Amino acid sequence: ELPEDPRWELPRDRLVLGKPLGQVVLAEAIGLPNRVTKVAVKMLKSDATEKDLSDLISEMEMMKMIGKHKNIINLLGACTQDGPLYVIVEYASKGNLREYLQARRPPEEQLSSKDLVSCAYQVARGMEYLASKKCIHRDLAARNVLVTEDNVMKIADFGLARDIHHIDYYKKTTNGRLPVKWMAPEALFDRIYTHQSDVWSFGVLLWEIFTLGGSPYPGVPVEELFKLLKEGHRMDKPSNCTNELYMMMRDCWHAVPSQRPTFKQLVEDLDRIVALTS
Amino acid sequence: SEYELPEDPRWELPRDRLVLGKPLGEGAFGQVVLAEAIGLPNRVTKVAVKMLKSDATEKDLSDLISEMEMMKMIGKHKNIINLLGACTQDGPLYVIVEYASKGNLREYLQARRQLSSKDLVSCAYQVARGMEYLASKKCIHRDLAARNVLVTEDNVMKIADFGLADYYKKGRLPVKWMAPEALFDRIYTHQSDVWSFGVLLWEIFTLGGSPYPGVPVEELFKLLKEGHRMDKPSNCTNELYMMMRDCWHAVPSQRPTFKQLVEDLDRIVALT
Repeated sequence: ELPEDPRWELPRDRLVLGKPLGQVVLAEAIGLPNRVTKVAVKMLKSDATEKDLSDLISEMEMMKMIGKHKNIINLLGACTQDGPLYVIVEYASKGNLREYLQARRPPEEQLSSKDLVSCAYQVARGMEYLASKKCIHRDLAARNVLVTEDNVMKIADFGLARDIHHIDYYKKTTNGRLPVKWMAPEALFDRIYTHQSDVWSFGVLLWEIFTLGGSPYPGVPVEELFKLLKEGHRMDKPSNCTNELYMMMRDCWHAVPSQRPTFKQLVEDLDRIVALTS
Repeated sequence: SEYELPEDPRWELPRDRLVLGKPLGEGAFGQVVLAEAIGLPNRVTKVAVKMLKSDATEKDLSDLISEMEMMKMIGKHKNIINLLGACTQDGPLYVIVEYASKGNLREYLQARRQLSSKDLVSCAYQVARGMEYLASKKCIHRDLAARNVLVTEDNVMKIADFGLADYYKKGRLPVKWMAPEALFDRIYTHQSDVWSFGVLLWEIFTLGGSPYPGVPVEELFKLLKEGHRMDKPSNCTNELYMMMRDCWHAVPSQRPTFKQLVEDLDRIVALT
């Protein structure tokens, strides 16, 4: 059924499947000849539909088109013949960014201010590459940034298939948060997604970094969030965050999409700030 | 109180010695107007006059009288709105209190978003002192918030509505200042006031910030149960934040007393 692609195919016997990561399982790839590499393997569930199959294929195809970058979860290979489709991608042993930040809050080693700004920089770089490749994430948040054993930030789920005109606004994340809290007003209210709306989301992610995994608008339900947005509300400055970095967040949250900085600009600014950060 | 109220020579002021002025505020069935009092002996003092609205009932009268009497029992203090007199005979009851030209603390703070770090800590010290006094006088405020702290022309903080006789009545929600036991176990104590003071401290350091914006009552209840605490404001020392966190201790007996808070705030103001 699936078309062969010599560019990415890995023999099934080269993939030693292991512990479920989240369907995604950790595995060891032999070769990719006598070396194993820990990798993450994406596959469908037993009750997956043909639509589910198509979405997994689309994501893999999208990853192929987009190409590689140090700050995104990269495609490593695939098992598409005679068996379940396996989409092999990079493994991030330290989990998502939200978790990573929370685990390092003071009463695991505390992150320095430079560490925090560097985290933001890497994310902005991953996004800068994605935007250059014509990709709009649509759900940029710390939950969607994974951290490798070497502390490299990698944007995940950038090629995910999603029907925006079918998003359940009242649906929560696994951690119990509302994804609508990362959406630009034009994406939320008008269903218009752009690189500009991704920048707004990046502003929220910046906030998450400086609050060390903080939850935006705690206790605020969908309906109330709509009202806050309509009224032009902006979250307060996290303590232990410079006015400069807060200004950046506020610029990312400009009501006018055309007035927000681009990821290219953000990368340059963050590059500047990191170097100047203690 | 239908035909005449009891007389108290000690506080009575002749109506001719009081010229009513512009209204300062309307409430449920109460009205407050600015006025000029003469000889509280030929000098005029700008004062605030609390009276009933034309639609008030006997119960409302009882409530205004109970408040005046409480003010009498409590006595005077620099950081509370003090009773200056009353017109109880031959006409509407007027409870004359100190006037605070700079409005409530919330508005005072926002209008100056310019106070120094010492000014902000000083504000908290003054409020805690007013409260330490009220607490020494057995008075439990039950709604201590920046909105209930008035500021005089000389920038003196004065606790208001401490003698006053629906979780969804706002456009902020007062339940957001309530201690858990007071909100859940309807238990009001001097320590529940301490929790409220912590939220007031937060208001001071955010310069009139709105606690829990967009958070409805039901959601607050959930946040409270989860042990959720508001984040440390920017431009707030970890010490002052720990004080807030202290005031927000789940066990009321573990929260500091206003006497402690006054001592600490006295110390911090100096080191600021």
